[PDB]
Amino acid sequence: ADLTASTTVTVTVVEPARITLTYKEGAPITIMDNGNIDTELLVGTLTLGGYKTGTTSTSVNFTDAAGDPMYLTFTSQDGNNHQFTTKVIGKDSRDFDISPKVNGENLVGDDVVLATGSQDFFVRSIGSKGGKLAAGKYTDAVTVTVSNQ
Amino acid sequence: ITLTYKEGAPITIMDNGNIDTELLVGTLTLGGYKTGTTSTSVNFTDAAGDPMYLTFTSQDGNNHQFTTKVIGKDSRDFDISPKVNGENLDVVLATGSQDFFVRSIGSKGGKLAAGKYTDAVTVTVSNQ
Amino acid sequence: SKEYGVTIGESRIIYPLDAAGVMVSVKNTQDYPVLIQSRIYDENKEKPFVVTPPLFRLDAKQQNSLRIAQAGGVFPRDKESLKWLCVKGIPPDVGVFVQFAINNCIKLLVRPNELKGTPIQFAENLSWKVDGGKLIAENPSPFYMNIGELTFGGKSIPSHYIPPKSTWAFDLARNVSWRIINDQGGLDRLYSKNVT
Repeated sequence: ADLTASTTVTVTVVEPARITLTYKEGAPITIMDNGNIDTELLVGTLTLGGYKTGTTSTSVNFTDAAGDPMYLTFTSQDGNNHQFTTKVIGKDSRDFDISPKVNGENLVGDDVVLATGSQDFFVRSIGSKGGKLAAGKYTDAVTVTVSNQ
Repeated sequence: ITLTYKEGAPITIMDNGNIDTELLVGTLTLGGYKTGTTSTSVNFTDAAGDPMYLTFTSQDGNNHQFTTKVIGKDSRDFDISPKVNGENLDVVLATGSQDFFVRSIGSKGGKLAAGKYTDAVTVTVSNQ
Repeated sequence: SKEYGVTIGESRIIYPLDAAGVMVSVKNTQDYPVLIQSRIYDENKEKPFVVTPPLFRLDAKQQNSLRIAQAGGVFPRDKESLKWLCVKGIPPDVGVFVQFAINNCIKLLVRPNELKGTPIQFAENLSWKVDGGKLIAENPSPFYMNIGELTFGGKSIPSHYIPPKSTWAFDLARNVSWRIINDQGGLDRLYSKNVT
């Protein structure tokens, strides 16, 4: 004889929150003959990955110790406090300028959905309000916060 | 004949939308059979009816599915492979009742969406 | 090139109001060791729940877990409350040197046991209207409706959650299409309605 029983089996399948970041250095920065650094130099290329499709540009915030809204600040290591600022910008699908928050504010463009898979951002030079940048090593320690949907 | 189920750890979707193989999805406990019942008299079936595999489906209307296999262990830790939808891939069951692990194989097609997946499972025990 | 990564084992935490605690796994996906620093913020991301350990070393390729524990606190029982769990992975001529750290934040959704069912049961209940030059979602459910996909007139709108019993205004057509994110981090089924 055949006997039978039956059960309903339920399984929980979860999506983790994976976030990756690749930084590719740009060319070294050369000081012009008047003592300025050029503007719009590609300082470096950031690639944000891991995130779920639907992640937006306002849910990404690059912050640093100087805390200047819209700008990352690089500072000399020689104790003289020479600083220049940089912006973080990228391109959307229609090839328009976008930006993530930088210290809590967007510099350019409308809130957008990030490209599927990964999104390239470019660190670009603005300049210094001081001027007269000495030759040397300039540093920033940058936190990238992604608030997952 | 009795059949209960205890859930294992949740399944984590991998970066490629698939799942890893051989994960312990959970444990089926089969009880009540006759002295000397072997694994070839046990047949686990479900609506998909895929030989050797139990098939799990999402509840989101998109019909994501993954397959699993059903494997128990005897007293020497050798595999016990009961029929699943009529097929394997012969061992005497433990007295009283016998655990069978549900083990992951993989998605059936395309990336899985996180959520709850179900399968309505039936066991038929023969030669009783 | 420099590589960074932090993986949390889930993408939101459903915290049952008054439960002792929940575990969540943290993974260092990199070739180097890191300090993992975990913090909880209020719904406004201003700096009740305790994370243990608040700071600890995680070796290369290694995985560990945090305990998130409610100690005290009073929350509404007619609706979910929202916090955020942030997991930061702390790594060890004009020349530029920039070091980065990933701060991976997920929703911590405080859920009264008094609430019946889950968001996917109520996801179709959103209504929409245009007012003040904005697309406005109304959420009559007690659950955060975490939109993961939003389309208006065939154009993509960047998502945001809709708080319980409340509204959200999106910047900028009759048809609105949306999907919420379910408790497990998956994109749920598509719903549509015209604006009122």
